[PDB]
Amino acid sequence: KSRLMGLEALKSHIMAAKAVANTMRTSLGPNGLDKMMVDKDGDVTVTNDGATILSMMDVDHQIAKLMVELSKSQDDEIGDGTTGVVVLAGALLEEAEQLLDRGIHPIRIADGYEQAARVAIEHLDKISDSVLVDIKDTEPLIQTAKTTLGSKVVNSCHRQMAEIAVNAVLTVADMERRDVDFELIKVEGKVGGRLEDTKLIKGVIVDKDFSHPQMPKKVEDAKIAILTCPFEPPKPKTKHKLDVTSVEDYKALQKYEKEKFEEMIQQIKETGANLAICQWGFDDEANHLLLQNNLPAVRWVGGPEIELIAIATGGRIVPRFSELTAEKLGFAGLVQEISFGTTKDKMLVIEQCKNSRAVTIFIRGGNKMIIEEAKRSLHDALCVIRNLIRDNRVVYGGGAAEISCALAVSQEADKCPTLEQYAMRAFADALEVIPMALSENSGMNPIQTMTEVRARQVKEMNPALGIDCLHKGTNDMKQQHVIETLIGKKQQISLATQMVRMILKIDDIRKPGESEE
Amino acid sequence: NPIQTMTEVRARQVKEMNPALGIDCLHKGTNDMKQQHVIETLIGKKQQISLATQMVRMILKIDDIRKPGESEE
Amino acid sequence: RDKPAQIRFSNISAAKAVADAIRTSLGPKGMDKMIQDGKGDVTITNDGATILKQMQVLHPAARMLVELSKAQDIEAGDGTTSVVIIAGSLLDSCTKLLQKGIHPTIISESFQKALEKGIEILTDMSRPVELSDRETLLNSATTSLNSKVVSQYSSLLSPMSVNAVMKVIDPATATSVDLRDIKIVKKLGGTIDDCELVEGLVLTQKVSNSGITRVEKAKIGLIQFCLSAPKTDMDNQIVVSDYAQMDRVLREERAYILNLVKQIKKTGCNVLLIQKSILRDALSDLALHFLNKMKIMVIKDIEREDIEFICKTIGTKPVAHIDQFTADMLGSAELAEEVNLNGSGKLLKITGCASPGKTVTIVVRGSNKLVIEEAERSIHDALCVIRCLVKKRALIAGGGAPEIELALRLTEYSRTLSGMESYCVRAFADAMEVIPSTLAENAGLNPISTVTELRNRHAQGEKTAGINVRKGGISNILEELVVQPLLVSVSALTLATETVRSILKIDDVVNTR
Amino acid sequence: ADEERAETARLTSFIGAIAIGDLVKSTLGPKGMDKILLSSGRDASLMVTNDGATILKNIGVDNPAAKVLVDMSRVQDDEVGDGTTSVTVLAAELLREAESLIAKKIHPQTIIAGWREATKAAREALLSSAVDHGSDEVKFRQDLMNIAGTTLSSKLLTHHKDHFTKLAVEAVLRLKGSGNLEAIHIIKKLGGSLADSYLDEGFLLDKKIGVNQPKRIENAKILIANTGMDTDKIKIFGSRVRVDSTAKVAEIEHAEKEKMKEKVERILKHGINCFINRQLIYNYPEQLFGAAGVMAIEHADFAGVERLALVTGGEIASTFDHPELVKLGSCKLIEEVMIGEDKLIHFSGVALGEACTIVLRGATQQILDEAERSLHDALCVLAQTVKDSRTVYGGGCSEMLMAHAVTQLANRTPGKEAVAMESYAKALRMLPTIIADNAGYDSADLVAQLRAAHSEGNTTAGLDMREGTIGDMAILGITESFQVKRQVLLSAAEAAEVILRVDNIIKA
Repeated sequence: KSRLMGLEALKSHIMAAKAVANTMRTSLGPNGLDKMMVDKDGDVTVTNDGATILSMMDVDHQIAKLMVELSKSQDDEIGDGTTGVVVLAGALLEEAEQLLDRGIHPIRIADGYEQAARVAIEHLDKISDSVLVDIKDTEPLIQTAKTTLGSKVVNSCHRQMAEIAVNAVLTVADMERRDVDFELIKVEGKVGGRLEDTKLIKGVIVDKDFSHPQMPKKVEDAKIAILTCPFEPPKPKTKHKLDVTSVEDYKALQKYEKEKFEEMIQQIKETGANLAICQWGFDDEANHLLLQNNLPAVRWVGGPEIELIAIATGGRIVPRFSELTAEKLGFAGLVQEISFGTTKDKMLVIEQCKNSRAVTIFIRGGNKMIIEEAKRSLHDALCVIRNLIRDNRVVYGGGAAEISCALAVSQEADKCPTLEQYAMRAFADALEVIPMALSENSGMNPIQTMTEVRARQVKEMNPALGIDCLHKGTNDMKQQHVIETLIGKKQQISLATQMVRMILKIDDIRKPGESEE
Repeated sequence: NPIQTMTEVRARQVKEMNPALGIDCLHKGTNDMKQQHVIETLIGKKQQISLATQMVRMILKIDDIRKPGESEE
Repeated sequence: RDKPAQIRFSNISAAKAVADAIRTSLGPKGMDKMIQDGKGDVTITNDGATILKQMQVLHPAARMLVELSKAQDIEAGDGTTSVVIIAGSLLDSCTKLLQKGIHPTIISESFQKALEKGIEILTDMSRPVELSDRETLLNSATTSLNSKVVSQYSSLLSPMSVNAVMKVIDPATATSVDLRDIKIVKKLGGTIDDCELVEGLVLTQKVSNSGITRVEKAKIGLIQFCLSAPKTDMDNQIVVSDYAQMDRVLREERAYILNLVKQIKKTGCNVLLIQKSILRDALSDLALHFLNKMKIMVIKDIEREDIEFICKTIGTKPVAHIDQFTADMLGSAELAEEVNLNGSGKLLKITGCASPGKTVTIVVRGSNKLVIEEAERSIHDALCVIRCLVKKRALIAGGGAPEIELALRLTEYSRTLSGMESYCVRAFADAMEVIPSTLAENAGLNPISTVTELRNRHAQGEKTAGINVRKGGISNILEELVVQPLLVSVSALTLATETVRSILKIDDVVNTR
Repeated sequence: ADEERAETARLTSFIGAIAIGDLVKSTLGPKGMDKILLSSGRDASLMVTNDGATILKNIGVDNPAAKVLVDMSRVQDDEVGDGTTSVTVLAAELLREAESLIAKKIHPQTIIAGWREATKAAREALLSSAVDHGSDEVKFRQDLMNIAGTTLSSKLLTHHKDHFTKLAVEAVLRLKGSGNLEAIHIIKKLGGSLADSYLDEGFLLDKKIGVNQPKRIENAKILIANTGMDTDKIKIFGSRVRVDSTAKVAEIEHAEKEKMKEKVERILKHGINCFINRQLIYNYPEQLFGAAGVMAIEHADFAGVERLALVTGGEIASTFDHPELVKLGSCKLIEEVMIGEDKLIHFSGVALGEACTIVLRGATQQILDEAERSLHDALCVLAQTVKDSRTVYGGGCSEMLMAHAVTQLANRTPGKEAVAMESYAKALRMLPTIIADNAGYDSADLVAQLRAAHSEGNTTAGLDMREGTIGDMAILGITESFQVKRQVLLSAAEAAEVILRVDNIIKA
């Protein structure tokens, strides 16, 4: 191989980030442009999301792999904050290289950013450190999900999605725990729905429906049979399927499968559960016997999902048929197969209200994109909203804070005799590309755009107003309501600057080539 | 359109022959000769007829396509 | 773009380039060809007409050509070369127009304007002759026949075509006697003199063996029932592990079929047309052997062609299982006839068959297939020219000189049209004069004299007179002993008017992927 | 992964859709020069195509940008009718429009919104240029016709297009707001009749009944069956497989004869002379059924049952076993007729009404295909003609009015977006250009004038590109639903605007 160091890999570092960041900065925010990206599979994927662009790319260098993975943290953490943490991380390389080109040792410049990254997250802290609860936040949450839902250019009427994200996150991620929890959110949805059709179903909705319409379409409260028992082919880990080759071999195959399921559907109904949800669900033959014994019950369920009806419903667990008892049953508030107005999206709700241990957002859309549109819309809303539900901390974004952060540090730079003022400068100097690149996606002069806000930030001494993130002509982060969790505003910084630092401490590269992913 | 122009009076020639009309040399909406007041001494056109016919004949002159090595040299 | 511009020209390139050497047309002109193919061969080729059908030319504008050739055959039966000889005629005029820059769709309907009046000028030069008239039928077919490979047998061939028609023809004036109606049936052996004109349906199929029914009261029909037996249509429980189990079903197999073929002959069947479908057998080889014992004409898995004529001519319907007896939906046949002449050939003749008033079956015989095919091809143009008379009443010229007769005229017709098309149609209106020279062209040295003067000759013969292309000299070509029914030539314009105009449409290129 | 960048992907987004937006617009406009689809890529063949999808779809789309338009203009065609030609060109036109702007780098923010607004401007201008001819029903009949006239026009149909001038309007009227193949059931069949098509009574099917079954039945009570036989009906005893040696290979085909006979028995429990099913049999089973007395009428038209059931009061259902689960129906006569050289069994006794059957006779399937599609677009657009009876004059009059009204709006309303908003209007005037050459006629002297001419208020007047002339789009009946025209304005903007917002294409 070759050890590639000095400007050699320093290029291989500064090289990869630029191709990466730019499609992201051209896709940056709502003004960010929607990029069709087609696989080697020949499949169009339109990506205005840097993370989705990151999900779409893997660019060859180890950092370009990690940058895809970098946003995923804040994408998991904060939701929104995916694109900005990367696009600026490459701008530091621009900054830093010139700074090394200024002769400033790489570890010197490497350190000053993080060194100046304090005020970066620290100046943010001063904007809104506020905290509110669910019914309070729901207005800031929809106000933030004005931006976050609209970050996918779908917020319209979707305060429905915001408001169901309000009560979704607090349920799963408590304001007091201050621990990230999306796990008990049950992501659910189906193609063919609407953006305007979206639901938060506090219980679990199973795809399967009643085995017959002749059997009632309502199972009463509770009394659900949670079981692993075969009513169709069992499908274990490994067994080979042999069929019947004879006339005398065919007849008895029908009798036995009738004889056991009756007793089983009996015993289940005799166990006293009026919905049998079986980890191995019903064949079409078990359905009529279920109708013979006249019990409402569910067909094939995913293996762990029968646990998902054990956890979410508060029903104490019976693993299998052999153990059937009336004490441990599945619970449901109300069992209904529900059509939302698009029968293309049709679910049987196992309804949870009193004990709901998995909250279920149900998202809808006409196409695979449109759900995913609403999905990544609300999910990134969901996380910022989660961030805001724990502590409702916002800032006036889109570079209005980046300028105001660029004041202190670049100022504070020269306050210090230390070499890192140049870094601190270039630190505070690297901040402002976001409104710049935004104004470019916003289709305006990016250069005055930043300074328009600093002219404000002179006057303002605070982000409130800003430039146009929505291209709607009102220059605001305030009445335009560019409002996002100040947490995730600080998450981009620490992730961007400290990753680049770790990228910067390594100019030492053993690869067969220069940039190897 | 040079075609449809020639076409035009071509219709008019089918209509009327040796018209006081004609094309528009002045590019007037009316395509005339009389009211274009375009005209030539019938000497001239005939004289003008002679010349190209003369020359396209003169290219045919007799035989000799040989030169000493010098024809345009 | 340039591609639409060039590809048309590139289409104009290939198709035109082919149509030129495609004119030696007729004559004893130009030297014989072996052909080493595109993917390679040695193909000894002659007579561009068949060569046109043989022609594989593969290129977007080349494929329409082979089509164009084949159509005038099925359109007329003649003029197979003639549709292409005026094809490159159209293919030139387009250029000068597109070289003049004239719009191709404006050039497109010019072809109509050329085809519209062109057939009328042809209709003007058409000398109308009766379509039901023995003489016009004889004489018109005679010109084709005397030009065909047998001018001798033509004397026997024409009245056959004349009578083939007049039977099949609708009475008095008719567009009738298709080549579908006429069923041309070869028979090995016999003579061209023994080529037989049968009004009725003679199916060319070879009757099983001989000594079978030649007698009357046939019943012919396509029967889709099968003859059951053990190990034929009938169930058996016995796997053969032994030799006796192999033999037992056979002894019951051939006997039960032997009593089924009775039911067939009991039906009154002197023929059956066996379904091409089988199960294990359908009608077995012994079955046919058993059916022929009962004098039932059988041809196993009968050719799909005679299947249709008997359903087309007689109106044959499916028939019930022989154990169900029959529906007697075997077509009506009063004669099952197997003719053997020169001691050669097995020919089913169904006469007294239900017939519309059409479907002549000309039985074509000869000491050899080559002997057979000579008249067979000859009597075809005897049929077709007459059929061309039937389909359209006229005698024009053959050989393409009357095209020049349309050419002098249609020029002025454009000159009267006085449109941009008057330039479009006229550019072709003269360009159609090219053929009589290009017929002559491909042979020798010292070329020039005849070529230019031909169109000049007719031009000096003006509208009423011109040079005969075949016989030479200036005399009105329409009635020469060089003649055609006008149907022959007008279709050549029609066919070429369009496929060529279809090129004017092409913009750029695609390939379905 | 493999990321197409700002330079190539958009110029690729430029060229590809523009490269596919060229061929169908030659075909397009009055006297549009046909495209010849060349199939050398599957077979080696020529195909004459005015048809957008036939041009478009028969060419598989590779380029990511060539995808969307061929995809978007396709659904635009199945939805709103003849959308493959319009939206492809129109978006490719706007892509031709963006380039100078993109050469000027007009912001991708600016162009989308600029064309967003100007889209309404034309849609409103189209609306402004749109006026109901459907004020009176007979006018609405004509409005349906005049709008179908623009829909049915410029196709290889001859007596079909005229047959569907009334037939769409007749179906769209008596459906009161819709159009359907349930009101008129298309039967496309062979025959001597070339473009000739008529409205069938009952319905006909293509097959002949030979053997011992009479070819005609009287007093026919239809027993409708979604169920039938494959000549083998799977059941308990039908699974017998005896094959081991070559003798059992000889015995096995014969058991099929044992299988065919018991199937006749299940229908006899019903006790009906006429049993129709959706499934087919051979001749040898045709020999069995007519012997038992229950006549097997095989492979009944799915629409044919629906044809009767709508008029006869019968019910459509699934999974037939016994007569009770699928309602009975009544044909006055079950007969077999001679159609040309085709021998067809035919059901009748119910004439027209709510459900009709439309028999399409043709020399080829080519002349049959356009008729159902030309009606398909007619019915929907004539269903649209109900929603908006607005018929705005086609053949460029609608087009040359819109860009006008766009223009003044494209002027003062933007302080910038005149870049986009006017480029939008330009595409509207491009369709009249690609026809004018196809008419041989001048685009320029026409367009800017004739637009202004009729944009200064001669609305009936417009572009007759048959003759190439400035012509009346009223008396020519060249006018069409404001809906069908508004919708093709809707998609093509995006197909141009979508890939504009695409500056990068990653290939994973």
